[PDB]
Amino acid sequence: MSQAFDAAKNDDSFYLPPEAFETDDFQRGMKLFMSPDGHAVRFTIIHQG
Amino acid sequence: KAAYVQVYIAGDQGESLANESVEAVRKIATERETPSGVKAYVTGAAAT
Amino acid sequence: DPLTEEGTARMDELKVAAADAIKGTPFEGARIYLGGSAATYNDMQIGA
Amino acid sequence: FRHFSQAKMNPDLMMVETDRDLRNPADFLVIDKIAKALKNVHGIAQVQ
Repeated sequence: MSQAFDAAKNDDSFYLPPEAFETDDFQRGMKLFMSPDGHAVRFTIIHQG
Repeated sequence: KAAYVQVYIAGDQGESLANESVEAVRKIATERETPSGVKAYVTGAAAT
Repeated sequence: DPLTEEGTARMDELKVAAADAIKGTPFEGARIYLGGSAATYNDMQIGA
Repeated sequence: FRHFSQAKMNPDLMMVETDRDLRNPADFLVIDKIAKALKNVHGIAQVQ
């Protein structure tokens, strides 16, 4: 079931545990998409054609 | 075989400062000693 | 009744919905074919 | 354009600004909801 939901790129549900917020990957990511005080988040949108 | 990066330049699009910035970025990108087979191009709306 | 003006107008909606469902999945690049009575009469109306 | 698609050279940018810190799982749920809503708009390829 886990392999199937990963391969299909399913996105019906989402949850990120609090422990993931301490990993270096998400520490870097939150300095790339969120403001220094954490009050805002930016989205990048790409069209078709 | 390709990659891109986004760069924010001084001045607003159309202004003379923006044109100067685009030229400076192009110069910095092209003056490098590139590895064989790798070429760098500056494109975008401000460049246009 | 699928053989009306309302019925034949749903053909584009179905193709759009399927193309949007495929978007973002490993199914990207698939080919969608739609047929039936309503599609036939939609084409008939355009030709007429 | 030989490698990428045309839309990747001219992306859009959206910012959502709140008054409280958003670096907790509860706000990440809402952020993911917003991202899915933006992706489901007709004509949008992907949202990062």
